[PDB]
Amino acid sequence: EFDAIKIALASPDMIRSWSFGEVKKPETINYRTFKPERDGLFCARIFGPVKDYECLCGKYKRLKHRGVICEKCGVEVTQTKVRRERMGHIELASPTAHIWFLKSLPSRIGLLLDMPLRDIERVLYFESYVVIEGGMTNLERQQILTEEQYLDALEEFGDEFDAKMGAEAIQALLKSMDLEQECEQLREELNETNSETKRKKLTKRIKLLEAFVQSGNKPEWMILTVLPVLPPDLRPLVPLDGGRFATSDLNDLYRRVINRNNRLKRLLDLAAPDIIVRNEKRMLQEAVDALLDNGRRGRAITGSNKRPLKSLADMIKGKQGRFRQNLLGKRVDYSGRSVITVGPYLRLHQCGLPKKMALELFKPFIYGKLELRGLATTIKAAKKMVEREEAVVWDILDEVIREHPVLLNRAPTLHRLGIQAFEPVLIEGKAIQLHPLVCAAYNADFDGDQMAVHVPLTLEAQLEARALMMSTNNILSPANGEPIIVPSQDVVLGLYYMTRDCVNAKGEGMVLTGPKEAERLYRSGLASLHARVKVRITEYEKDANGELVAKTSLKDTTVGRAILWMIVPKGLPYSIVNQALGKKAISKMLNTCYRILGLKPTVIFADQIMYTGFAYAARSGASVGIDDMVIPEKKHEIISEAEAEVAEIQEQFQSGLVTAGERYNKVIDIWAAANDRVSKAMMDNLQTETVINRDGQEEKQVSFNSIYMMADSGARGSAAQIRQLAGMRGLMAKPDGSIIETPITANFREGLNVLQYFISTHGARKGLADTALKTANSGYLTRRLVDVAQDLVVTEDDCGTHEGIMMTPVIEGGDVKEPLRDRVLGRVTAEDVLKPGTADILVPRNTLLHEQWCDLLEENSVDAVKVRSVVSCDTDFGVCAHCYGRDLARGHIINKGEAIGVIAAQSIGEPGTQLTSSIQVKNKGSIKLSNVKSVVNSSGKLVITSRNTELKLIDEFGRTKESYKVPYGAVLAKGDGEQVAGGETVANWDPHTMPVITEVSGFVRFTDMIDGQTITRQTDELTGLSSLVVLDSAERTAGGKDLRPALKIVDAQGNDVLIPGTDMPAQYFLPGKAIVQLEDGVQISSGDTLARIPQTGGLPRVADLFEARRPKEPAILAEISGIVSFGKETKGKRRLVITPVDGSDPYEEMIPKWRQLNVFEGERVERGDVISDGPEAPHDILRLRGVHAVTRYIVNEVQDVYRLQGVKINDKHIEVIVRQMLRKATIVNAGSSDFLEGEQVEYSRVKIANRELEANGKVGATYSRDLLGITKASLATESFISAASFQETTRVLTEAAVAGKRDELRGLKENVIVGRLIPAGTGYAYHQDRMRRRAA
Amino acid sequence: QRVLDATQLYLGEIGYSPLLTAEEEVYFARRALRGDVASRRRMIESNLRLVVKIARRYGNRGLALLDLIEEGNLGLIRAVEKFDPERGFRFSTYATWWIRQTIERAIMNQTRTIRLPIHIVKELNVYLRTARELSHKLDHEPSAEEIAEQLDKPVDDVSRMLRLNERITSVDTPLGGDSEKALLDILADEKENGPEDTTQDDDMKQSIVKWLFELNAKQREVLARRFGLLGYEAATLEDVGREIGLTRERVRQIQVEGLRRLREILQTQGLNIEALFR
Amino acid sequence: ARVTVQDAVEKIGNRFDLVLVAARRARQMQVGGKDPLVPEENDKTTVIALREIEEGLINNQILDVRERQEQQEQEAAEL
Amino acid sequence: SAAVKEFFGSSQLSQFMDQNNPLSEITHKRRISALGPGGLTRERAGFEV
Amino acid sequence: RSPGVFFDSDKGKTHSSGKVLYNARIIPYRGSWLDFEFDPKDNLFVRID
DNA sequence: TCCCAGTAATTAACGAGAGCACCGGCTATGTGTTCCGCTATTC
DNA sequence: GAATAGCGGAACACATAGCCGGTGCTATACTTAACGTTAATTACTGGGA
Ligand SMILES: [Mg+2]
Ligand SMILES: [Zn+2]
Ligand SMILES: [Zn+2]
Repeated sequence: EFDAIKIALASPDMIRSWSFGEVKKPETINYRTFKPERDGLFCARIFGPVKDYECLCGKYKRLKHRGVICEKCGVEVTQTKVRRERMGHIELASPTAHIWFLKSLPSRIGLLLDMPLRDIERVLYFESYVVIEGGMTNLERQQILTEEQYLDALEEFGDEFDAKMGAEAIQALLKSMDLEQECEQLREELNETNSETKRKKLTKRIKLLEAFVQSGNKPEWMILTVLPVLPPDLRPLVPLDGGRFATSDLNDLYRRVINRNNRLKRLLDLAAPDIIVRNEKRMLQEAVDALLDNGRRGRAITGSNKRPLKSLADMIKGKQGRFRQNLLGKRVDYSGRSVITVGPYLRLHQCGLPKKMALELFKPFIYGKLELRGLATTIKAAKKMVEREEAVVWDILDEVIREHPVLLNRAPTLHRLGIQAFEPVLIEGKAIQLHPLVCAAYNADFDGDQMAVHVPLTLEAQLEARALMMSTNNILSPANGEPIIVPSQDVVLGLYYMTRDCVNAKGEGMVLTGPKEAERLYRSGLASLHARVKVRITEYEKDANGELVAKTSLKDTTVGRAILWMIVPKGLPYSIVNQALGKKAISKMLNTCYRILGLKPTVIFADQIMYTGFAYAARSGASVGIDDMVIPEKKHEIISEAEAEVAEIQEQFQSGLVTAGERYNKVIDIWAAANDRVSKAMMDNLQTETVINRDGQEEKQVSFNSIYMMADSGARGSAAQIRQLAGMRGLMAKPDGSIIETPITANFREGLNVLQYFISTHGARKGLADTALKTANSGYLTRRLVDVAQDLVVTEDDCGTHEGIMMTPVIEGGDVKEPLRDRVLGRVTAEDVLKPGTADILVPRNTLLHEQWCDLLEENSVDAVKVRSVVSCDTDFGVCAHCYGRDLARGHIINKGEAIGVIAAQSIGEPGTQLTSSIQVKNKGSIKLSNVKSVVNSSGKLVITSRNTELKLIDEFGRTKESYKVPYGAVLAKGDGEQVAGGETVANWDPHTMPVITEVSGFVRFTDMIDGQTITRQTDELTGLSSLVVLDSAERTAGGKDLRPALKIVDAQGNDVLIPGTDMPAQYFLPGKAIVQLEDGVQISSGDTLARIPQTGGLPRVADLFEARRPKEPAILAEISGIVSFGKETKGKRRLVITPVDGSDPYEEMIPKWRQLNVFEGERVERGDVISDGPEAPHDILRLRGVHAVTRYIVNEVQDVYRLQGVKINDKHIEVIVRQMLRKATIVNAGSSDFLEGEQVEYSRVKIANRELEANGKVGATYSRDLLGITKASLATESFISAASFQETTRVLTEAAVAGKRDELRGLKENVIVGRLIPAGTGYAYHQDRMRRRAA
Repeated sequence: QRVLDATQLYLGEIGYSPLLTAEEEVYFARRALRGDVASRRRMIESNLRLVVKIARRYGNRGLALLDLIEEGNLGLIRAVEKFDPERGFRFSTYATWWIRQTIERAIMNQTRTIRLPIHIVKELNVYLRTARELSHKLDHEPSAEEIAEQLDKPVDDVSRMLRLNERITSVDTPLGGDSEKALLDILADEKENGPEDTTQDDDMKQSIVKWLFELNAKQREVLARRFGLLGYEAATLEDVGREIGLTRERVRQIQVEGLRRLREILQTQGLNIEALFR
Repeated sequence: ARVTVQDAVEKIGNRFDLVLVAARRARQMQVGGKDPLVPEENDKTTVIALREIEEGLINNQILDVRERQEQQEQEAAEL
Repeated sequence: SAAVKEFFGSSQLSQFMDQNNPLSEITHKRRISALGPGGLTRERAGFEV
Repeated sequence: RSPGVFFDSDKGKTHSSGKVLYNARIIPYRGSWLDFEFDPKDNLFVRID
């Protein structure tokens, strides 16, 4: 039907071509009759008749007389829905400027004319004349004149010069403007200029003019002459009940514009004096400029209720516009909602639907069936059958519901498990029964949470909900490979209670001939559910290619663990239920069943687990009484001791030995010690409190206390809510975040007093307000993340690259945070990962790493796996299925089509409501200082002459478990490559003394080290050594600024000690604030200290990492590898001369002199190493160290926010957001291609344009990749609708409309808006068919 | 450099003409009424401050201030058009009538979204003035009955004219205070049938056509042209008398016969008068 | 008589060619130009289509062959 | 009359009595709200108030 | 908030150096406001409404 | 002569639940005709 | 069955009157209007190297 949406400027003759008549009167309707009035804003000759096939006179009234324009009324009889699609046009008496091309801040009339906006609005408001082609007889073209200046210029020049005023002047400017010659002049001036601000200005002006030439528009269509009106049924005048009416607010603004246009017409026709017609044009132009937008140009005009009226631009912008209220999400028929309940008898693809909702939703199906059975031959009878709800309309409903999935959905829909499908089961009720295993996915509680239902009508949708959205299909989360249907809180406590043993129950020691005699014993009450019993089990391994092999045995186990074993299917080993089987141990059974057996005997397994866990927590009778909180007996003693210590420290502080800040952390110390000692002294009282006796004395064991079995088993509890029921509940905070000294020392069993309850209420009103504001932030975060990742769709099967990032386990200073195996589980390789016997490839180059290739790496202990990643995929407009990886909520590779962008946006969006001196080796390995120069000190050990100094603890197998980073200048107690023990302080340094240590030895001299100008006399007054210390350059005189104290070394034989290896001299020009203790002419050694120099949020950290904001103290880096120096030092700027060994020297950089520098002004720095310290922007990381460094920086710096809160997220979901941030890449040199120099074209298009040019004989383009934040990389998009259905719309429509932009409908929001199939899943093959048949 | 709003620029502008004396006004009108346009320009250009002074009083009605000023300007142009200096009067007394009346007609015209005429608005203002004077006599709101008492006019007339003072509401204002629900969410499209009534009509049409073809031809042609149903026009019994069957009484007879057959055919499907008409 | 479509996905890959093939087959059976191959168990046409996929006697190749053969047979009715 | 009825009829603080208890009536009358005229709104109420 | 003088500080960054800038504010029950804010260069700046 | 820092504007901040003359032109309004329909009489 | 006559009466149209509805006119003189964020970003503009 249509391929593309084109937007452009609308001429004053296009507007006369849409329109069906000129709205000449302000009046809307008649008042006695409610007839539309000829010819105002609701007419009928203009916009069409009010009743279907009926004139206004009514003399023609039929479909038989269709189409004929009447004679008494001029009203063309048609349907009456033509009033939604017929516009009228107002003829403005003077032109008025359009407010979008004037006030949207990069103002198009402004930067098109190169006239500043203040001078334009001083013309439009008739204040100042502006020349229009007066020539350079005396004046400039776009020079404004004030009134008296105009008057004397008119006295000197009556002729040969013309200066108009107002919108006629601006229109004479625009239609007098030439485009090609002015574009040539600006192109030559851009060629000649060198200032980059003016270069960017001319680039913007050139690009605007070039888009104006390439689009078919002219510049003067920015000035409205013929104003089009909306059709009437888009701004209705619906009668309310009682002779009352209600208008959309557009009728008022249109009435205002028509009124001022009529009055201006009559003011010209009366030949008014010019002050009144200038006031009248000022008054229109504004009535218009309000209609088009209210609040922009000054203050908005308001209605009777002291509220501004809703203009045209208000019906598009924001949450109340069409774009995100009526067009993206719509209200939907065949729907309904209710409260939800449990109903735990369901199988997990079923749901409870009431007989009243299901009779209502399935209405037209019951009509279509009651016509089929002959029970009602029409629809007027089939309606009244289901109206009175006969006995036979309830048998029809059980047919039309039988295999028709419904679509349950909770209200804060976060991820794709928030909408699932269920074959419904009819309930006599009013609530929605819903399986217990799926409330973990929905995050649904039965505290009154409501869920909406939906009906897939069409035959494709009943299959879509069964193959993709059914509950038995979604058992793994899309965010990571963890299962999602885990047993939640009651079933797991029941399964904990069953799988236990006590030391002496009934029937202990009897032998059992199967897991069924275990049921017969327990149901007859002859043995307890916890009795250590020799049963014989029969477990099946599938060791061969699917061969279930029996092997009976004789396992020492319980009567509970043997009863439970009959629920476990065939292939699982028996040692998965031969434990206490808490919450964690269940989800690692319902995952091994999914891996070993498959999908179907895991979906049948989770129902049996739930049915058994409920039934055996029923018979458990597991209550909670007030005696189940055993308050420890040593709590009183501990609290008495810690109350003696605080009074002692309080006496000492009054004795002046300690200050308030020293007793503060000494009282908080003793209370945080006693708060631990209480909680540790009660845990030996909770869990071991069962001390029972088998045939003898006593045996302690794990307790059958009820509050221990609800926290040990993981079923709704922890060790931190306990210690607030029996132990003391510790220290509390205050609204400053400061911790209160005197803690609250009563458990919830003993009750709180008034003051302890008041103290521990800021902690609750701080936590509740946190979740109040947290959801408001986390909604907006995933709103941005979805729209930055729309059009990413798995489009190929292999892009064919060998690039891709390199993976390493996360060794963050101490232990391994996340190992290599869990980072590269399910991601194909880019190189052949081979064993450290490096003549043999262990894995092939493009294998998909599932577990069976993970374990071959885990045995051969590989540390670095090069992997294929999304951000290195060479697919234009999409991501190849290899480069993405595994399906992650399906075990196989990703299916071609499946839109990873949205599912990787939601997996970062939905956890967002859960957010806010010496180095010691602590293991056994070998010391590895990596890639760092380091000299032998005067003590013979190793002192550090490197900035990026990295300590590794290489194990006996060549891997690292402990990595470290060493600062500059640290003495090494050990050596490299040799095994050391644990607890070894291997390196040591002062965190304050910065050594400026040498590398050569011999007699040092104080060359260029003089007093009075460079150094001062502040000797060691405490010991008696002549310390020759240096002042700073801010305090010393200007004769010794660049003259720095160097350390040149000679010998006593007249020769000079220089740098060995090279021919360069060995001197070290010390900067200011240098404290030298040595002397001149005395011998120095290698590695001797020359001069002793002195020195987040959870959610907003993610929201600023994805936004890529500039941190306030950027780490200034080394922009080019080479030697470093200091140029001419300005007042606050030290022009850091970075001289390469071969390249261009004069890159100097003004460094704020007050910032603490790091490099010692003479070091050959590698490119992209630090000059100062601080958090770095990802813009600098990208420009210096490339794409693969920023894609590691972001996925490290955001996994260190998610793992801190214990949220696991696979890293591909962050790699695709990184990939969608750098889609734009500005050009450096255009080359032979058709680009400009400083323009920012998108990298996908330049990846094709020079691709065919290098495929041709020509040269390519040199382009630097560019990073944008997700509020900008989503707003700099090719498709102007997926950027306008977002934040600012008046910017994007205006910028696109002056550019003649043309959406191609390739993303997903655009195809959602326009109403066709998205190009993602089921609708992918149809779009492939369309794009194949088109261009063919 | 003036701050560029329309009111400040205008009110600063209008002072650039010295106010005219009486002999000055008379001489300018003598030059003006014989067709010298400069005199008209001077007379209208000077007395703009009179228009701002007069239209100052008409503020805070439905029109904004500059609308009132510009509509007074039209009457001022009318006033210099029809001023007479031969009465010897000062110009302000004669122009005050024209400016005051052409702002009064402006507020009567361009205020209400549904335009009431002049005489209806004057009649409503008579009643509102009566209610304002009646409220101090009984210290409550005077009823429609009370105004009809005090003016001795019929109660239905005063009720109608007060109901024509409805103060037509907006749609876009939210309801209930919370800004989530305006009248667009409350109002239902009443003329457009939904799919249920729209499929009942089509099923009823096809059922009618099926039952008519179930009836014999001579009856159904009479019943087709009789109501314009089966692709025909709704004809008279006299018309189909001259067109098909010459005895008009027999056309009535075959019509009653076809109606009885269709009554039987409808009731065989269980559709009785209670079924189709509740 | 259907809970998991997993074996159908084992036959027809990609999880989406399944839905398009089963939609085309259930359009054949609903708009009653056809009849089911495997017997119905009073299942809706959707589930008979999925059980036909699961036996492997319906896929896109079988459907295209049968539609081309049907058009050949319809062209053989000109006479 | 328009001013005082506009306050008592529909202000921010002129609310319906949530009349489905005795308790609900009392704790509606003894309410200390910080919204309304001369008071802040929910959108710009920082973590301090 | 009670009308009268109100010597709030700033206590945020708001400077890119972390200096605090104290500002008085004179709220009446009815009338125009009045501040006296400090500037980062230790300039004292009035502002009215 | 170009960089640069303070200043002002713009964008965003979850989901679903007076008063009279005067005229003219429309329209209600008698009213005729008329036309249709219905009934009733008679061959 | 079929012609003819009476007759209600519905209504439709036509011609009129009448009355809504728009317009013009008024003559001491009169002369310049109506009280918070929060953060980020970007365009602008006065000021410095
Ligand atoms: Mg809940
Ligand atoms: Zn008509
Ligand atoms: Zn690829």
